Amino acid sequence: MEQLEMTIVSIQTPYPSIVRIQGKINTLQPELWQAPNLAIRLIVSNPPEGQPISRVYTVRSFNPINAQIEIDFVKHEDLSPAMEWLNSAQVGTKIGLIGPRPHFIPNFTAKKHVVMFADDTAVPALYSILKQWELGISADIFIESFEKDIASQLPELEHVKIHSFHKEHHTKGLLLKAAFALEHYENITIWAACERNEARALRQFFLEDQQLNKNDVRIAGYWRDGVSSSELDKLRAQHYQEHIQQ
Ligand SMILES: Cc1cc2nc3c(=O)[nH]c(=O)nc-3n(C[C@H](O)[C@H](O)[C@H](O)COP(=O)(O)OP(=O)(O)OC[C@H]3O[C@@H](n4cnc5c(N)ncnc54)[C@H](O)[C@@H]3O)c2cc1C
Repeated sequence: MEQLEMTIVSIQTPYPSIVRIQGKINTLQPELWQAPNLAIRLIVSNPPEGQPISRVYTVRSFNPINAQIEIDFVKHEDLSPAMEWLNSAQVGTKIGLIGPRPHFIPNFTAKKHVVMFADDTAVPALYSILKQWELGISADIFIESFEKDIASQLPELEHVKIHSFHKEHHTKGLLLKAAFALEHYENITIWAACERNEARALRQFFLEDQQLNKNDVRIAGYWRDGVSSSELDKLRAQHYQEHIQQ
């Protein structure tokens, strides 16, 4: 991996709750940046007084003929670092970054049906995966979003059906309700990314309840309600140190 610098070249509001930024990056190995579902760590704050603060966002795409990546930010009413950074972020804003990180991709091997679950934070990862989709594999995709028509941005591919549910603010387990209700349960493979607690629920269902092999349930928690990314990191470090001990 590398530590680059990104400079914002474009800013869009594709949906009312999403800010789409494009930036050139000074990569010296663009071969790394072409894989699907790459994520970066943006140094959202770097005061000279104090340790730096980073946050993880998905590379929606990487254009190699101009070294431009794009990132979708889910707006959320929180005085968080990434939110404070996005409020004052103009074209030409330079921001530090570390990456890329390859992240989960569906298991196309053996030709099993793919079933995908996502909330607003994993819609960019979904777009990345769909733009390099293994033609011939079928899928059911369930999206949990605040935007009524979040699927419109994703491509139309033969045999990928994309289902979107609509959340209303300040209130449920929708993605799980979809997992409990699939047409069949045999010869399928799972990919998911959402809030930490809903993702754990999905993992528990496809493993401890439907006996799916562990490499056929690729599930991640992109964020956790009431816990900051920084706190998630300190937790992940302590689990790792405790995992290697046994
Ligand atoms: C691999 C990976 C890829 C990711 N890609 C994206 C992406 O492409 N786009 C994107 O918008 N996010 C993405 N995320 C999630 C993002 O990193 C977190 O949402 C992050 O916590 C937000 O930064 P912050 O400074 O707002 O939040 P923090 O300071 O971490 O959060 C503090 C508070 O905000 C809450 N919070 C954080 N995010 C949300 C949210 N989306 N909705 C509601 N409440 C929230 C937390 O629960 C916490 O209570 C990704 C995460 C991972 C692991």
